[PDB]
Amino acid sequence: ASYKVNIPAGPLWSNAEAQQVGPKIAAAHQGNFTGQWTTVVESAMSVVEVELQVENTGIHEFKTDVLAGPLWSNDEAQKLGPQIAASYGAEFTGQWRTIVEGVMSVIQIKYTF
Amino acid sequence: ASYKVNIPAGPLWSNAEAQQVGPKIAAAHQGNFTGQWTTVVESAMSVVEVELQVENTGIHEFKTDVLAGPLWSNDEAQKLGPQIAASYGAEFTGQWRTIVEGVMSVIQIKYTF
Ligand SMILES: CC(=O)N[C@@H]1[C@@H](O)[C@H](O[C@@H]2O[C@H](CO)[C@@H](O[C@@H]3O[C@H](CO[C@H]4O[C@H](CO)[C@@H](O)[C@H](O)[C@@H]4O)[C@@H](O)[C@H](O[C@H]4O[C@H](CO)[C@@H](O)[C@H](O)[C@@H]4O)[C@@H]3O)[C@H](O)[C@H]2NC(C)=O)[C@@H](CO)O[C@H]1O
Ligand SMILES: CC(=O)N[C@@H]1[C@@H](O)[C@H](O[C@@H]2O[C@H](CO)[C@@H](O[C@@H]3O[C@H](CO[C@H]4O[C@H](CO)[C@@H](O)[C@H](O)[C@@H]4O)[C@@H](O)[C@H](O[C@H]4O[C@H](CO)[C@@H](O)[C@H](O)[C@@H]4O)[C@@H]3O)[C@H](O)[C@H]2NC(C)=O)[C@@H](CO)O[C@H]1O
Ligand SMILES: CC(=O)N[C@@H]1[C@@H](O)[C@H](O[C@@H]2O[C@H](CO)[C@@H](O[C@@H]3O[C@H](CO[C@H]4O[C@H](CO)[C@@H](O)[C@H](O)[C@@H]4O)[C@@H](O)[C@H](O[C@H]4O[C@H](CO)[C@@H](O)[C@H](O)[C@@H]4O)[C@@H]3O)[C@H](O)[C@H]2NC(C)=O)[C@@H](CO)O[C@H]1O
Ligand SMILES: CC(=O)N[C@@H]1[C@@H](O)[C@H](O[C@@H]2O[C@H](CO)[C@@H](O[C@@H]3O[C@H](CO[C@H]4O[C@H](CO)[C@@H](O)[C@H](O)[C@@H]4O)[C@@H](O)[C@H](O[C@H]4O[C@H](CO)[C@@H](O)[C@H](O)[C@@H]4O)[C@@H]3O)[C@H](O)[C@H]2NC(C)=O)[C@@H](CO)O[C@H]1O
Repeated sequence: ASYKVNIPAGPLWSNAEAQQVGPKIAAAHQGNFTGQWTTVVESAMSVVEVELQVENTGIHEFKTDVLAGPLWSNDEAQKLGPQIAASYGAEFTGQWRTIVEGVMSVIQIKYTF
Repeated sequence: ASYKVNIPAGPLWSNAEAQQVGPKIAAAHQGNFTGQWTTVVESAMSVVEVELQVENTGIHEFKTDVLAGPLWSNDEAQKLGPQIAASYGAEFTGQWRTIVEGVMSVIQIKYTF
């Protein structure tokens, strides 16, 4: 199954640029550029519509840490981790850590491609 | 300046749950949940509207690697890196590498929060 969402691309100055960059942004997020896009902040930010898969499959995997906002306990981290990982189109491994006390934590995610 | 995009949150089964989960997804992406959300794939995926900043500012930073899709050369990576990093709400550091020949590459991004 698939769905669509707009993904930031930084400022895009013309449709010609957007049509060429959109596919690259989509590939980075394991999706497909739909061709639709728009500038959301004049001369500062544009977004591209990307079709994503509900479930990413494949024989390869890559693990890394991404921002998860502040997580105050392992209990909270184990509960929210799966959903935060899903927001990155990945899975939560269960590993995580606060990188700045009282400010920010990160969760380890696993990409499948 | 701020702009909005819908961010995946995995399946959300009720507004009651979405109102509790949306803020957490938003925080992980350095944004604010607006309260608006919707299921895009019945019983499988929902998205939450998040207000993002054109430029993420703050006194802290965090570097990490994320998927960039396959990058075929340093010339291409240096050209697309900034835009791919922007799609993650971060900056490109210039460092990158292919993790699976002919299939996937990753770029190092720098979050500021
Ligand atoms: C950062 C910055 O300020 N840059 C601006 C540039 O944005 C601007 O160039 C124009 O940018 C607009 C978007 O902001 C372009 O209009 C959008 O075009 C895309 C693509 O549409 C084409 O391709 C599709 C797929 O092939 C076709 O289906 C479609 O028919 C077209 O052939 C559309 O997806 C957008 O539509 C969405 O957004 C608009 C709102 O913007 C909604 O109304 C729609 O319902 C839909 O949701 C836009 O139509 C425009 O083409 C760009 N112009 C040129 C000449 O490239 C640039 C020049 O003004 O200025 C920079 O500063
Ligand atoms: C925003 C803020 O300030 N919040 C803090 C809270 O962070 C803090 O709660 C503790 O937070 C730390 C992380 O900073 C927790 O420790 C980490 O736990 C995870 C999860 O480990 C469990 O689950 C895994 C999966 O099931 C199991 O494999 C594992 O055995 C555990 O059961 C680990 O992934 C981390 O370990 C990794 O990272 C560290 C650091 O790089 C490495 O050294 C390790 O080798 C490993 O790679 C940590 O162990 C800790 O559990 C939290 N404590 C509690 C009680 O919940 C809170 C309290 O201090 O204060 C808030 O303010
Ligand atoms: C995985 C799965 O299948 N899950 C489904 C659940 O989705 C479903 O529960 C309903 O889900 C729908 C969305 O899919 C909910 O409707 C949306 O509600 C949000 C929130 O709206 C409230 O909160 C806002 C902020 O406080 C207020 O402004 C607003 O007035 C409400 O109080 C809205 O943001 C959505 O609106 C957007 O999307 C719709 C399309 O869905 C557009 O038409 C709108 O224009 C807008 O863009 C929706 O209105 C609904 O509330 C959920 N129902 C309940 C009872 O929780 C559940 C039951 O049907 O079944 C699960 O399986
Ligand atoms: C999908 C696919 O198969 N594509 C491959 C291409 O990858 C391949 O092109 C080469 O790709 C490698 C990466 O896999 C390139 O090497 C990396 O380059 C970046 C950038 O380095 C430059 O820029 C930095 C910033 O300006 C400078 O600091 C640096 O000095 C350079 O000027 C580096 O960040 C990488 O370094 C990391 O990885 C290596 C290897 O793991 C570590 O040793 C380092 O410590 C660090 O962690 C790499 O050095 C390489 O430049 C690409 N080659 C060319 C000619 O573009 C292509 C050709 O082989 O084939 C495709 O199929």
